[PDB]
Amino acid sequence: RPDFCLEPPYTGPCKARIIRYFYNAKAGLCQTFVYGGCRAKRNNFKSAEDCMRTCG
Amino acid sequence: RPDFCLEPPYTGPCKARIIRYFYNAKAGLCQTFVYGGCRAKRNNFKSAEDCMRTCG
Amino acid sequence: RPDFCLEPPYTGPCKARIIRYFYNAKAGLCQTFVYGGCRAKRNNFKSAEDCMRTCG
Amino acid sequence: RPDFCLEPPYTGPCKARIIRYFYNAKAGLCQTFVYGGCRAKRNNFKSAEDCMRTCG
Amino acid sequence: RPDFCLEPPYTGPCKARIIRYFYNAKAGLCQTFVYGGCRAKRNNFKSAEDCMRTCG
Amino acid sequence: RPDFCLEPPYTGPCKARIIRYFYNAKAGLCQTFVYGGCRAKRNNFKSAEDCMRTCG
Amino acid sequence: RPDFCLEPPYTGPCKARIIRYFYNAKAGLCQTFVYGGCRAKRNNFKSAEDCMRTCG
Amino acid sequence: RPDFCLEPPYTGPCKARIIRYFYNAKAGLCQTFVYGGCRAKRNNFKSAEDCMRTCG
Amino acid sequence: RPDFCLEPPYTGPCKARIIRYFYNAKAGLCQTFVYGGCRAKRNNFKSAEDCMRTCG
Amino acid sequence: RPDFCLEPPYTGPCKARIIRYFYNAKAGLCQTFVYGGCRAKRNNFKSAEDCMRTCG
Repeated sequence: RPDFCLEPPYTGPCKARIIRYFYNAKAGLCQTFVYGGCRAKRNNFKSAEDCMRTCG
Repeated sequence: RPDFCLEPPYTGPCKARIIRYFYNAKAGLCQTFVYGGCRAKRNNFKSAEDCMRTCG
Repeated sequence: RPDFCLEPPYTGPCKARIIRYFYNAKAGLCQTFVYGGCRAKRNNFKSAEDCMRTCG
Repeated sequence: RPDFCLEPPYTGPCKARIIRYFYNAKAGLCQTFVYGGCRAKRNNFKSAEDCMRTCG
Repeated sequence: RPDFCLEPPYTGPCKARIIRYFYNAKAGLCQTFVYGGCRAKRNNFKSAEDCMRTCG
Repeated sequence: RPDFCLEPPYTGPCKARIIRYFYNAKAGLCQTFVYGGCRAKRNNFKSAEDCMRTCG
Repeated sequence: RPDFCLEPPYTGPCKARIIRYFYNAKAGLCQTFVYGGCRAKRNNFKSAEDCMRTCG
Repeated sequence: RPDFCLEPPYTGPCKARIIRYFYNAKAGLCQTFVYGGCRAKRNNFKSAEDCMRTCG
Repeated sequence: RPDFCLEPPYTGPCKARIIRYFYNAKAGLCQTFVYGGCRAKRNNFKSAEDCMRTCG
Repeated sequence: RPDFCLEPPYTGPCKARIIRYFYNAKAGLCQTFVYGGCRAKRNNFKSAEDCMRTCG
């Protein structure tokens, strides 16, 4: 499992309010958080599928 | 019909304005509510189809 | 966890070749399968999010 | 509810494999069916929410 | 065309600003409006094809 | 309305099967047809909204 | 091309902020503008494809 | 406009039948074609806005 | 690669909050940025694939 | 850069023609391949954005 999947989700400094998915290491599944629209870190997925499959 | 299908919709603490679907037991079908983007409860569906079939 | 999440995925008799998601009880996560487009059973989700959240 | 809501789903002659939604009076909910692309009848919805709200 | 197709469009008390279609009986065509995310009335269509097929 | 709104729908030579909208001068509204993927003619719209707005 | 392809883009009175396309008669192509959600005018397309096809 | 915008559209050896846009240098506008799913050449756009902004 | 690929992202003046993609020469890949809705500059892509293929 | 980012794309045994993204290490960016719809390996991304960030 990529180390980056253990990083807290990261909204960044931008205005948008968009759903993205991140791996919650502790709950052990992908959840939703709000993403500003810029300067994404790696635990950030457009698609929940991609999320589970990358950090499952 | 899972228990969670009877809990009221939960916006959550986040500040997004994301349309979602919850099963309305009183009414007997899925309806739209506004989801804040994080900390979702289980009566929350990105897809209306998924909502009617899971809670139908 | 809804009992229906333990049912094998079910393509049905229709022509379409569409991705949908089902809960693989054994692997313990949601995966892709092909859905014919009609006569869905309950372990079938338009959205991977909805899938995890309903059968996680 | 409207009366076209009582018609059976019509795939029509054309060759596309597009998921659409029809009200199924019997089961009392909107379901998926394959629409062929041309010559649709009235019990036929692009959006499941439209179907639940119109024929629900 | 069903009676509700004559109801004026209804935004609702919710906080989203999402595009929906309504049948405008005067002009005799479907048009856009802003729906606020919840408590939609029946003359409210996510898809335009559904609006004109159901009300036009 | 533009004179192109009257010409029949042109599926074209290509092999794809994509739902597109066209103005049905006779029936007075926009209906679906199957576009092939190339050599489109002008009575051909990706969006049903656009079709009614332009040819309605 | 239709005479409506020349009129300026009409954002309108409504509160939404939706990206739409319009024909820029001057620059000779379709550009983006922000539509408000209601009282659209005809130089307004949901699909960029439609815009170039109609006004190009 | 970059040179590749002049390359004719390329379907590829793959088996899908997906709509894409290419700049057609003769006509001087972007148009549709069928891409087969793999080994796209650069004059191949998922979005039309991107095609005309990049090649038009 | 084209030279507009070297420009910095431009949000422009308008108020929408739409994720778009720009090539970031420094990091050597396309990234997200917020586009405002009007007056886009050329290093601006609706689709990430378009961005990677055009400026990759 | 996870190991899986270097495995070749895998269509799988299913018969869908679903566009997806894999990271091409040889080329140094994500490209499209055709995914059969089941039994996906990890170098499979519904979203190009997710692909470039996970394997970039």
